[PDB]
Amino acid sequence: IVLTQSPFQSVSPKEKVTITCRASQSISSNLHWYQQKPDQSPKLLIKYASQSISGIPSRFSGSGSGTDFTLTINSLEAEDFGIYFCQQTNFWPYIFGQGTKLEILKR
Amino acid sequence: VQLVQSGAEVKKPGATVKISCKVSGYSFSNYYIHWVKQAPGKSLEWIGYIDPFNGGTSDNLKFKGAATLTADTSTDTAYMELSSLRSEDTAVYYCARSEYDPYYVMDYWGQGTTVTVSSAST
Amino acid sequence: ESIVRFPNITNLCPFGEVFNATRFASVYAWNRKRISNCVADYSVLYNSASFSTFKCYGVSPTKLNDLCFTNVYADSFVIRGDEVRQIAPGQTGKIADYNYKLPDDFTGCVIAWNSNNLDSKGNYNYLYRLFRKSNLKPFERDISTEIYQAGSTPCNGVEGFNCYFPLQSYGFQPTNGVGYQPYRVVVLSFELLHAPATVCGPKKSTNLVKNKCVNFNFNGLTGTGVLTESNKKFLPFQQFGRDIADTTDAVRDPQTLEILDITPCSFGGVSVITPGTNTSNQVAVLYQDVNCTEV
Amino acid sequence: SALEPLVDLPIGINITRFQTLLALHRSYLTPSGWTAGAAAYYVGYLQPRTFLLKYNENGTITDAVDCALDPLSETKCTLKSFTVEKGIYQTSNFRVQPT
Amino acid sequence: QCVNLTTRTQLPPAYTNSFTRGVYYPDKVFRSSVLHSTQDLFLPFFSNVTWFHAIHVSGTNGTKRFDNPVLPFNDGVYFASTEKSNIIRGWIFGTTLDSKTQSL
Ligand SMILES: *[C@@H]1O[C@H](CO)[C@@H](O)[C@H](O)[C@H]1NC(C)=O
Ligand SMILES: *[C@@H]1O[C@H](CO)[C@@H](O)[C@H](O)[C@H]1NC(C)=O
Repeated sequence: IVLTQSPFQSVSPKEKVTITCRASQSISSNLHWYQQKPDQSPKLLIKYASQSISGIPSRFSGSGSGTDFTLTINSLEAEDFGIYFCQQTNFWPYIFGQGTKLEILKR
Repeated sequence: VQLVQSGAEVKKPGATVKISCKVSGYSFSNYYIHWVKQAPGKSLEWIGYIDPFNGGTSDNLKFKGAATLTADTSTDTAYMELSSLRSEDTAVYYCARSEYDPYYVMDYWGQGTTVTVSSAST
Repeated sequence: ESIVRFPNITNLCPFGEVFNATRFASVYAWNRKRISNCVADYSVLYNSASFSTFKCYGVSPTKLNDLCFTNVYADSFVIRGDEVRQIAPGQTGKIADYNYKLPDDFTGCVIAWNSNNLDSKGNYNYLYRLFRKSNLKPFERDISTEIYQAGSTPCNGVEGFNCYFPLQSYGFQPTNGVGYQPYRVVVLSFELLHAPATVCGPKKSTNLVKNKCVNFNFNGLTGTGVLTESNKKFLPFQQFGRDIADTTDAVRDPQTLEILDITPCSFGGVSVITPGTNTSNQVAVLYQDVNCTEV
Repeated sequence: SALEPLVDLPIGINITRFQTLLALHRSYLTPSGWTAGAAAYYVGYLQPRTFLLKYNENGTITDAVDCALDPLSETKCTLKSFTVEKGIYQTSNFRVQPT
Repeated sequence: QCVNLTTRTQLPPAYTNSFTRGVYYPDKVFRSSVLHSTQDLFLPFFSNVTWFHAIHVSGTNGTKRFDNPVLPFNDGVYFASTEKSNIIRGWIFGTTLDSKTQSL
């Protein structure tokens, strides 16, 4: 009941990135994505693994298939990238993603 | 909308830190509070959830500080007492607003509380 | 240093046949199970599939292995997924208001895990009380197969207009998802203190020290002496050896049976042998009736 | 006969009366079947008494003496010694009691 | 169940004399070749012990006599038997010998 993320993803502006949340054995169709800016409280991007809390960019999407839950960003901005987290719920210990620092090139 | 934490706590290992998560901007009794630890440069780590109406303090077993989450309903402030402190407990302790429902979302949090657990004094 | 030597294991508190029981009684009729005369056992629960939740109300979960309990009933039952909410003090809900109801004064557990991995089939034997005319009294159950009577028209043991059988079943669909998965859920009944220790916290046995002046506690027997090996041979049921003075003499190490002597510390009197202070200020100290080490 | 304690159990009830149990069986047609073999046993009631206990050299009570058995045993009890040396010993006093 | 056979007779209880008997160890403490003295419940020596009868045969043909009464516990109880072929198992110890109290 522990979930796996890719530690890093580097992409370019306008290009589509997908960051995976890979949970061991069974998964729960709810998941929660978090963008942690450096030295700042992570902020929930994706709720239920399918929805954004209000005000969050339309480029921020989420999903899951099998045991994986994706953090999918379309058309990045160099303002956008940050450390990304996903969450495991209903399992008692809430294992949050190891975190993924997103880099955006082209600067 | 507002979760304000007691400032950084520097202890010797084995001592106790208790940290205040002060609610404002919403109803305390209608929301559990998640307590989230980020070890410096390390991932998000969730120590437990608390209930406003009750002592529903679940505890994750990854580390052990004999922790108990107390919520002060008059001041809407959930405390996290982290005892048996270790140099690895050094981290930024977030408290996170949770649903009172069986669902688990943390939309809004505290500002985080660094705790430096060391024999090194400030 | 001190030796606290409580016996080996002294039993373990069995909630595994409550958590691991093959066929759970369903939520609508919940088990109430005596765990007693044992030692708090959270140590089987460390290596496990992982209970989908762990909530035990009363006191700190490290007081589980530090604090003994009295009437210990770990409640073995299967509930539908969202119903862990519905199992708690002060819950308005289907589980609480009807089939499985817990007190506002209950000190103990509510713990979830998915049995969709097991209890799922098509199993309609699983059942629940969808409606009942009050809340169950503390730890009370409602067994009623009686007709739920909606109108003043008596149903008389057959179906009719708004004639209901109040208990109902959960169809378990092997495609069940996180909302539709059953959760086997367990509840530890206990009064904390105020009654004898049945879940007696694993009581720390400090490592046994031998051939050294120590301050020892053996199974509640306290004393300070020099613990040594000894050849005197007990009868099996016995506990303390003694002496003519009734003073404790020999003991038996509980965790591994062995016959330990006891003995006084060096004691004796100090004696200052001196020539007259008129001759010298030098003195020779005599420690009486000791062996020359502890000096 | 020295009797070790088997189990010391939390009972907490007062037991004022009892009866033993039996094992019998069934027989088949001979001139219902019941009453296997013969059965007899011994029963006596306990009572507070002061015994001197002579646990053997390797342990185990090998001999015991009641004090209030007869003024005769009271001397071994009062002496606290099994071998009663030739002589006169003063056992506990007696009193006449009021009618 | 509660199949019952009660027969009739008691007879005068055949008594006996426990010479040296009923001395247990009233402690776990190991002692060696010492004279220890306590005042505790015992069966005092040279006492009256009732040698009871059950499934008893007094020969003509058969005539098995089931006498075993419900007996008071009083202060404490001693018990002894031979029974090369066991016919004895346990005891019913209690108070009401019924519900309303516990039962041993
Ligand atoms: C004892 O000491 C005194 C000085 O304090 C000295 O005058 C005297 O001679 C001494 N006597 C002996 C016997 O040592
Ligand atoms: C003192 O101890 C030594 C060994 O530690 C032993 O050989 C000796 O007999 C002891 N003597 C006394 C007086 O206890």
